[PDB]
Amino acid sequence: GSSGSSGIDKKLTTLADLFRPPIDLMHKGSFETAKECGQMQNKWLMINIQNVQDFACQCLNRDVWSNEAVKNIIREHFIFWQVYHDSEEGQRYIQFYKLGDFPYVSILDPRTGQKLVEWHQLDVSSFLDQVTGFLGEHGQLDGLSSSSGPSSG
Repeated sequence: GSSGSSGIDKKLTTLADLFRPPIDLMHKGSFETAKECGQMQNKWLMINIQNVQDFACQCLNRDVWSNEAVKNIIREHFIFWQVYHDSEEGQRYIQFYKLGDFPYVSILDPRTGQKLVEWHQLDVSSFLDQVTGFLGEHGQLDGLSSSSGPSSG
């Protein structure tokens, strides 16, 4: 390793209001960042692919995603990142794991980038069980500790 070029760039929005949806959940339309953040934030990376046809998604988006808990978790615990196949990001992602069916949900590591788990069909009960089990079994990334939320009881 002769030399290592570094280029950090900060990105955020000052102006905000109801007129606009809760971007906090919807991550940027970038792949690099998704994995990147995982490091700094030290959180898991959750990928979500949805074919142009929302016929299959509409099903999950009903209770699966609709679940405020699932969104709050996938946004907090993991990094909410979804992209259509038609788009470029989606096209590539396919070759990555040689995707073919849909929907397609999996948990990748923002540190190593190696598929740890793979699930074809998710559910309100299943999704949670699996996720929760992984969070408690493995645990959030390692690094700096940050106290979130006050103490009760």
